[PDB]
Amino acid sequence: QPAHLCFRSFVEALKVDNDLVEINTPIDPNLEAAAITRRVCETNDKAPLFNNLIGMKNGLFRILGAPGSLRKSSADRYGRLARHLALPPTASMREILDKMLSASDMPPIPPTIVPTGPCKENSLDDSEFDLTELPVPLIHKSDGGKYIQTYGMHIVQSPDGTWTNWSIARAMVHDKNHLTGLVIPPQHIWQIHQMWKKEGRSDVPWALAFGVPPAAIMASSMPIPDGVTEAGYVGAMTGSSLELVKCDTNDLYVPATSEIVLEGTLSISETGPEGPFGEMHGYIFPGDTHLGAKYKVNRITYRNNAIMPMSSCGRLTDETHTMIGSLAAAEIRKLCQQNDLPITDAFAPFESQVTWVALRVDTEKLRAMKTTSEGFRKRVGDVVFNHKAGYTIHRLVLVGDDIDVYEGKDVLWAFSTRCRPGMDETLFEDVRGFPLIPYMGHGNGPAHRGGKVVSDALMPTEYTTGRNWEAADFNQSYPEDLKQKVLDNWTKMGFSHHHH
Amino acid sequence: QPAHLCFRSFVEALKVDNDLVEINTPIDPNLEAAAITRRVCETNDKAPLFNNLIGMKNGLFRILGAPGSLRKSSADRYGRLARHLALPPTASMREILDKMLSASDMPPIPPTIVPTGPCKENSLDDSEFDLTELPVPLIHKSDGGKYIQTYGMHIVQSPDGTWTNWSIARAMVHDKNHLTGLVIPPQHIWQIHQMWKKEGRSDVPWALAFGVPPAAIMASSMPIPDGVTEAGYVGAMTGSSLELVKCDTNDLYVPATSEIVLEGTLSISETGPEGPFGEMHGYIFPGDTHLGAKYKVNRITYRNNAIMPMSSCGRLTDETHTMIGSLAAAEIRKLCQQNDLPITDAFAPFESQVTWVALRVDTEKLRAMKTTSEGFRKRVGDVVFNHKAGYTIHRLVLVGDDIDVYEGKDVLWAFSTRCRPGMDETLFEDVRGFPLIPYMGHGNGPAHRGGKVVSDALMPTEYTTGRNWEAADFNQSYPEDLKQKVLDNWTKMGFSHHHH
Ligand SMILES: Cc1cc2c3c(c1C)C(C)(C)CC=[N+]3c1c([nH]c(=O)[nH]c1=O)N2C[C@H](O)[C@H](O)[C@H](O)COP(=O)(O)O
Ligand SMILES: Cc1cc2c3c(c1C)C(C)(C)CC=[N+]3c1c([nH]c(=O)[nH]c1=O)N2C[C@H](O)[C@H](O)[C@H](O)COP(=O)(O)O
Ligand SMILES: O=C(O)/C(F)=C/c1ccccc1
Ligand SMILES: O=C(O)/C(F)=C/c1ccccc1
Ligand SMILES: [K+]
Ligand SMILES: [K+]
Ligand SMILES: [K+]
Ligand SMILES: [K+]
Ligand SMILES: [Mn+2]
Ligand SMILES: [Mn+2]
Repeated sequence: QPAHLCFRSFVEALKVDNDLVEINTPIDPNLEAAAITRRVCETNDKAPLFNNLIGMKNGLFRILGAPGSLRKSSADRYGRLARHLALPPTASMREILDKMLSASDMPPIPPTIVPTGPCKENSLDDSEFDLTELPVPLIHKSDGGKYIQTYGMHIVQSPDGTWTNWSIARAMVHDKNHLTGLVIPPQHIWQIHQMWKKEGRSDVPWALAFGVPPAAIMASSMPIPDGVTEAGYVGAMTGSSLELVKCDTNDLYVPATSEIVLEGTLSISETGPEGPFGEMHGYIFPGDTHLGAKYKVNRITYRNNAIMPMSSCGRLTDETHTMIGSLAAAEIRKLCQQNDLPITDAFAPFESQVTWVALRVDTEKLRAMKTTSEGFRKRVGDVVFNHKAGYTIHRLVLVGDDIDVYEGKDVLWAFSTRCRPGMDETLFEDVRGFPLIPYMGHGNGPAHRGGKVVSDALMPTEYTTGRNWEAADFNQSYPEDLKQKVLDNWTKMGFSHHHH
Repeated sequence: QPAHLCFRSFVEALKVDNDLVEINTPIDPNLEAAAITRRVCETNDKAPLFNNLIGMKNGLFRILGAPGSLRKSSADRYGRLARHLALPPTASMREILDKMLSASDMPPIPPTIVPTGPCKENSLDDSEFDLTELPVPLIHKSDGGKYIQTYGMHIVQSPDGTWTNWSIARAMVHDKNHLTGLVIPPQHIWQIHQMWKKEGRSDVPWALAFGVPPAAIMASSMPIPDGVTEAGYVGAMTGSSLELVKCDTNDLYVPATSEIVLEGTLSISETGPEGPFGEMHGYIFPGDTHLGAKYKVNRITYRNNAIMPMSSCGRLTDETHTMIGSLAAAEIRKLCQQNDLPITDAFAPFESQVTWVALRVDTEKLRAMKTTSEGFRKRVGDVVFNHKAGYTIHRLVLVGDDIDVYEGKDVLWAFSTRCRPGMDETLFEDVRGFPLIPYMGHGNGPAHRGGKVVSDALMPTEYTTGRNWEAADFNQSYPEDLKQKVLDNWTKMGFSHHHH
């Protein structure tokens, strides 16, 4: 099976890429696996595969850390993401995001049901497993539980059967047969949970599949539209129908090659302690436990020599940055274009802790609009901050065509030099806020409302007659022939490789 | 003479440090010298010494580019600045700024007058020189003149004789015997010019000395207080009285080892076209010429084989960042402390294009103040933005004790995650603004007023009971013994030098 369609093949691909370190000596899931992975993520090192996890039994489980994190070299910086999607390992972020958006104006390719797959190689009924006995990691020293679920896909379906959602949401072990996790608005797992609660008749049928097809975990992390079944979007994106197998205890369908599957129910009535957790913005607030959603696990199925992927998330750079931020930015780009806004590109700078999105404007189109900063900022902010794709993002930075939004240094330059504080900004207090940002949920104002801004880093003539400056840089401040002379004589004179 | 006391010795020091490239083949001052220097500054390469400048004659002049720019290695990143001050080349920014502040609670050490020095080796009277015939550089292709003055020190004295100011302000060749340049409020050259204009009797006696003692050019770039003679501050800082020689045509005194000295007058009445110039924020606005101050040159004296220092300023990183920003931040730190504010450290992040200053707060002291964000931001902003040391700075970011303000990544993390847009900020519209920032002088509002902000990145409990989080990072999320184990086993497991 190809790497983008099968997690076990993905792991092979990382090895072949010389992007994997296999650790075959015993490693403790209590902090050690996650500490190694954290260091990987902070240094852009090779992904760790923990083949000898203390507490591994019944063949459950090995751990792969840092599945979607960055590589050290510039040339293949996003290679691990490219391997989720069948792209060359040198693919740019623009190419990765374009691939993730490609299915948005394609017919879905619905999944294909097959009778069995690797995920059925082993099973444990409700008399045979205990979640508290598995080698579930403690990821950060102050976490309120062992977070089994950091890179699996929750599967829930609307009561009417017409929408099956795949998404990542954290979850931790509660007891032998339950998890607790975050199920919050406006996320699709929450939206579907609310449909079942209003019906009021039963708990939500649920499955959680770990080690799914890489292209599927990417869509799981992207805010594709309400009512759109991720499986068909992934089928369109990859050009192939995904192969799914029915759960044993319910009628949901999971990827045939899933490493590990939990089957059970998400309660419409019960809750339990959840958190705290060391989160995407870089913090944990020890002791901040709150009631979360409660999942009951009835069955486990798994591959021989099952591998659990893990995100050791926090400060830069991990899956919460590379995937949450970039994939939200991609959806925002599309949203803007569909609302007739002249946006060419979007990206969530890592320097902003993925709380900003920079929007590159086609300023020729802007000029034809014959508008102003105040009007245009309001328009952009209303479109984005009133939509679910904008949920995680608190600052939008508008930039002109000279800025490469995928380069944080250039975004920070433009923000700092082209957007006058206050005057060139519009604050939004009556929009949904992201409570996980510390200044929201642990800040001075309402956790769930406001705190958003549109920062206009377009200069005045960009709305009227065109750019009226040149950069004071090597590229723009010197003629072509001179630049080339300097470059050609560089090492000859005494001054100091792409791949590396 | 020591390197910090003599520019010619400084150049030797750079050579000895393997931080200099001598270019002995012909180089054009029309753009080529500056293009090479620009590339140096964008790549943190060795400083270029142009020993064979096209148009060099009467022994005027060689060029040293990038005198105060960064070195590539982390260990000696600020080494060129350390060489201005007799510090080890590994000195930290905190140590450099502490050295520059050290004279602020010392008695001045006034200069010593000597009868002659190297700067008198050669002279040209007003029948013998033509500024338009010298190898003055065109620094950026769109500049409105040849900017002779990018790293010399203007010397003017109050009419009463009691304050002699040394400062850097740009100037370009106007004609054979005049320059034009920026003389703007609240700068000391402007303040002294205004004193002479109110007296109304004569033009201001002036000298411009290039290739001055490095410790003197650093003080020249720092906003030490009104009425304080830089020469005595530099004497206190270095522990030695500076040796000065009288000008030939006026009674001002210049450093004995200055490379090149211009003597003449700054007009109290005349102006001439000045600019545009590719400036510290990274831009030039072609064609934006405005009237500037006009200097008349009566005499030139110079060393044998004179060397003119040059800043090829613009996008990161050059003297306008390393010196303007850092030295303003140092003075702001002191100002805050003198106003009883609990500030330990200050720095202007390069990522902000040195338009921000991050202020590290002693949060124990803050807690004892029993104050709030709104009150404290207003206090800090009133102190800083009402003072000349705050002139260039448009955003202040308050951070707690866990943040190293000298590390831009950590400042950006704290800003993005701890300061709620709008609510945690205070805008200042009734303060002096810095017109050179593009969003000011080429923006949507008044060029000279407002556009400033205090951004509070202190979290709520930092004002009350203390920090209530831990970072989700390797350092803070794992116990000591574990961290050390991981580090000790790092390369053994398969994962990847200080000086480099
Ligand atoms: C990549 C990724 C996405 C996480 C995520 C993580 C990762 C690794 C974790 C597990 C390490 C930490 C927590 N995360 C949550 C999360 N969304 C959410 O609602 N709760 C979560 O607890 N997300 C983001 C969520 O996957 C995206 O917002 C999707 O758009 C949700 O899909 P949906 O649009 O179908 O609702
Ligand atoms: C290091 C440095 C400082 C420049 C400077 C440059 C450099 C290299 C240039 C020459 C490349 C570009 C322009 N600069 C000007 C400038 N200040 C000013 O008033 N006009 C200028 O044109 N400054 C900043 C000025 O030196 C500091 O604000 C001082 O505090 C001024 O001294 P004062 O406090 O005695 O007035
Ligand atoms: O648990 C977290 O660190 C996390 F990022 C949650 C989240 C992300 C995006 C949307 C919603 C919740
Ligand atoms: O010419 C310039 O690029 C410049 F930075 C001028 C300046 C700097 C600080 C204070 C005043 C003017
Ligand atoms: K999704
Ligand atoms: K603007
Ligand atoms: K000065
Ligand atoms: K705050
Ligand atoms: Mn969805
Ligand atoms: Mn001064």
